[PDB]
Amino acid sequence: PIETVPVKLKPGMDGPKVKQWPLTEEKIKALVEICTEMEKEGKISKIGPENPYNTPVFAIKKKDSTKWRKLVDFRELNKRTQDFWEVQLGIPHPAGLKKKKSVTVLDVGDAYFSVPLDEDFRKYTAFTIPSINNETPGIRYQYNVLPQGWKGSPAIFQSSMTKILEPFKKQNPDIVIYQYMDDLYVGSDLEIGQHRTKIEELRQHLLRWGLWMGYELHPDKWTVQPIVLPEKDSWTVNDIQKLVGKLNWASQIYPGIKVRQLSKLLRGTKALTEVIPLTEEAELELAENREILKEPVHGVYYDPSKDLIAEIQKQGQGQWTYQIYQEPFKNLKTGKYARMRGAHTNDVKQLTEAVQKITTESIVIWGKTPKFKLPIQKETWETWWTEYWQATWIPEWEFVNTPPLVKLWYQ
Amino acid sequence: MVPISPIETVPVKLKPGMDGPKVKQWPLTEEKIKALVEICTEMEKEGKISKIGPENPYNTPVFAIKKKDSTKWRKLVDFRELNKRTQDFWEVQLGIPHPAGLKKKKSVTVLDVGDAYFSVPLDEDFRKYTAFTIPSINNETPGIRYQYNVLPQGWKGSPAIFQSSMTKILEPFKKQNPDIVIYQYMDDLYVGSDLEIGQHRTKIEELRQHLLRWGLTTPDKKHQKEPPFLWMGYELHPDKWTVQPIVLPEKDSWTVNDICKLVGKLNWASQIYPGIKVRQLSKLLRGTKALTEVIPLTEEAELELAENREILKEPVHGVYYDPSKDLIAEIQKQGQGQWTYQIYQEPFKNLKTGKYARMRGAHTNDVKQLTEAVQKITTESIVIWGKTPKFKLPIQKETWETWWTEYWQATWIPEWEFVNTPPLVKLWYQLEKEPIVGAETFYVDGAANRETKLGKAGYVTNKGRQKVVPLTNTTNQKTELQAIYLALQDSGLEVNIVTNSQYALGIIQAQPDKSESELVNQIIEQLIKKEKVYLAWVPAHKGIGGNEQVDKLVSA
DNA sequence: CAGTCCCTGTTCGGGCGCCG
DNA sequence: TGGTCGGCGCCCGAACAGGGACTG
Ligand SMILES: Nc1ncnc2c1ncn2[C@H]1CC[C@@H](COP(=O)(O)OP(=O)(O)OP(=O)(O)O)O1
Ligand SMILES: OC[C@H]1O[C@@](CO)(O[C@H]2O[C@H](CO)[C@@H](O)[C@H](O)[C@H]2O)[C@@H](O)[C@@H]1O
Ligand SMILES: [Mg+2]
Ligand SMILES: [Mg+2]
Repeated sequence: PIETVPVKLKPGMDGPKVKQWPLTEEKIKALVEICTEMEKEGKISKIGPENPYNTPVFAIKKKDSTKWRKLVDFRELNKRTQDFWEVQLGIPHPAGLKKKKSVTVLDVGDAYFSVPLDEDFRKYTAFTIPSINNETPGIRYQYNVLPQGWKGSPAIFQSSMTKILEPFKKQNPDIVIYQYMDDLYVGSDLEIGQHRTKIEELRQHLLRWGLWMGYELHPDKWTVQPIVLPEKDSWTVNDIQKLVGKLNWASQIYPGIKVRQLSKLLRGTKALTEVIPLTEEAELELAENREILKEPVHGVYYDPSKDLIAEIQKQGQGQWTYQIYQEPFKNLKTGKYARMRGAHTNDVKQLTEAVQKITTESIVIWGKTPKFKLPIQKETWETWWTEYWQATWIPEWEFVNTPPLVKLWYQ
Repeated sequence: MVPISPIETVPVKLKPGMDGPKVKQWPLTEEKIKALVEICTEMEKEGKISKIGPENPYNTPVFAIKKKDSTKWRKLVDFRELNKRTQDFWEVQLGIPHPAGLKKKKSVTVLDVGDAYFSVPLDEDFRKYTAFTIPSINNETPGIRYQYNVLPQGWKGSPAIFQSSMTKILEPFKKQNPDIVIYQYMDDLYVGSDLEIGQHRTKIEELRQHLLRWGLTTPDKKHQKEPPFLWMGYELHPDKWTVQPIVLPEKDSWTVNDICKLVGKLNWASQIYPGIKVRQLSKLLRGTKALTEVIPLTEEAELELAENREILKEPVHGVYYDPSKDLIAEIQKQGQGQWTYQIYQEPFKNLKTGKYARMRGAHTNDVKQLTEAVQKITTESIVIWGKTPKFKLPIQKETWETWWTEYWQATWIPEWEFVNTPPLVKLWYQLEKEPIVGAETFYVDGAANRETKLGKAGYVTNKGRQKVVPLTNTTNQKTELQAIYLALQDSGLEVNIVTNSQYALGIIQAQPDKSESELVNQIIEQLIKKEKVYLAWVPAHKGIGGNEQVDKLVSA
């Protein structure tokens, strides 16, 4: 008996129509059990084929959780609702969250089930549950409450959320709280033990309003990955040719790079393995270049209107490099990941872990998730990615095949 | 209250701002009219159909075709114009059940609902739009106008509404009988239990009573008490299954339409018959105009078709699924980008077979194609059994390790073991990581004129070796490849090559063993003969070394 | 600095097979 | 006679996307 905030799609846009993909037996069993309880509790109810909208559903286990979590791929619906959540009820982003020594992420999605959902909107939350070997046709549902993973859920519930938060916020003014979809980001500068304790305080606070979470971040530890030039006692023609190619590409980012004195070293038509002593002019040109690469790019700043783009490169030996940017060659952050889960045995698991970590940093730093350019073949990713996914959100991605002429980001 | 109400209906709006179909009927031959009039008049007595006064301003064509393997006739309505204006549904039929999915059951019953579409009520408000006019032996007698009171055949909402309505009815029975297996596909029901045969028939009749309550009638004629059951085009036996026999046309002269039937038959056959190959038979269909046109069979498509028929000669069968035992998929390379696979649990007792022949990319190798087959098999398995089989692959463990660790794309194969069945899949050549000491260094470049299509390809080397070759009807890309080919032709068994072509370097670094381009194939042929090749890239027009010199030669 | 042309890869609708 | 609906599979060709290199 709560008022339902009306919702509308962006003008001229129909609802999502996205086929359900095949699910493993364990995921289907988990979903059938989850949906039976949700139907009994009135959160969802069965629907007919007359509803023409569908969104994919599958199940995940969060890191170390061991307990299945229903997850709906609302990316198509969210884009169709995109104006409403950012324009009307959007959450301001705390520039200070990235500076806190410790940040914990809490899954408050269960709270969303309290509020009901606009009756006219429920037609768009439809999802079909498949059956092994197509024994039965698809069992369709739709949501009667605010669904987890929809971008309207945290916005409609923001009025409710702040009142629940407000006693805790006054008691600890310094602590910073940010809400992205089903997640609550809680950042303190306290020592480890006090921090964990204050999270328990905010847990009880959530409990008496009608959920345990242990995922801890340290955004101050986060560092960047500078472009680096090799140090060599002696340089072959091949070494200088590689260096010139790397510097020339780098000069699209740092305009102060100069290759003239290093190019002079390769004037002839020489064997690749021939050793070339460096001249003083080249030593200094190389020195000045190494200094420039320590510097920041001029006039790179985040723009709230523009989308974030993330690019990833597979460097081998379990190493991955990424760049986040909005305009080409204006990189807001660049990083490297090593020794992740599945290192040396599984590229797809490692790439999956990388996408999650990069998305998390973007939520913390900018309150957005980037669009990923993934170094993988579309069919390889789609076959396996859900097997390794442990997050409650899903970024946008596309697939690229760029062979690496030069190793600019790694060494 | 002229018509009674049976089971819950499904609201069905028209597309907004659009109105019901009006289009004149077909000039139906009187021979068909005899069958149609007899059946259609019967419908009104049941309440399936109703007469309408001219207050109903809608007309939609009608026709009929005989039920296969039966004397009965099928009553179809060409609702093409009504579909266009009817609201969109979400299909609930997500795929086809496969017999390899089925577990062994002690007692199996296959039963068929009768007049399944005609037993499900249409939406009350929507009933008006059905309207069609019946025809007579002459054009003198007008014929009555009729509106459906139930789901009709030829509409676009009929299958989804029936399947959803059927599922709702079945759900109470399956909740009361958790240990009964019911495969529901359209109106065909497969019922399997481990109950002893007498007790099983009790549940079967009890299920028939349950369906009867909602007006669903299961005639004895389509009841299947005794094996082998006929289900989804398969023959089901207690411990094995097989496809119902497939007849392949014998024609001495083949048209285009002929080959399509053939190909489509062999694809159906390859789900159990191992080693079916359609590559050369499909080669005949590429770039053809008329479906009617006659085409002669090459000695490739003929030899293929010969052994394809002989594989079908011997009867083969699949087994059923034992959740206790592992799933295993074995793949063999069949040549010319053709792969076949077998999925089994006990050795030599196959659950199903299949083929992956898709040519993907202009340049590729066997390792990529093997990876594609593994993915296709994995998704196919998740549909049928909900798990990934263990893979037995004709690729050495070290070959795979060299490929995936060095490739620039994320790539992965799930748990697998090596099987030593030739032909093994391997990398035909390996590019060096570092420049080769004592090998001649070839600086290669090529250019071409966009307008004339004339160009040059050439190289310069540290030893003083030089070449320039004129080329006609080429492109910049093609001359860049040509330059690399020239260096490979004219070099010893170990060679360093420096190019500024990102295009060429990208193709060659992916270690292709096959290409659509003949030029790449010749480059491959040379790469295989070398002992060591180091390819390196430099940026053009930067005044680098040999690259500047060879660029001047080919630009001329 | 636009505008092409190469070249590649994706998508989508057509035909057939199969199931109601 | 030629003619309907939905689902899935294959193989095809055409239409479309987009990234580099080169032309003014
Ligand atoms: N060629 C076709 N066109 C349109 N719909 C069709 C169809 N073939 C089948 N269907 C649809 C229509 C309904 C269903 C047909 O199944 P049954 O062949 O078994 O005919 P049923 O109505 O059940 O009568 P029964 O044989 O039991 O006496 O699938
Ligand atoms: O991976 C591509 C696959 O995306 C689908 C199915 O889930 O779309 C989802 O992912 C897209 C890419 O991020 C989003 O653009 C889309 O909104 C989302 O539904 C497919 O239709 C597509 O083939
Ligand atoms: Mg029937
Ligand atoms: Mg050149």
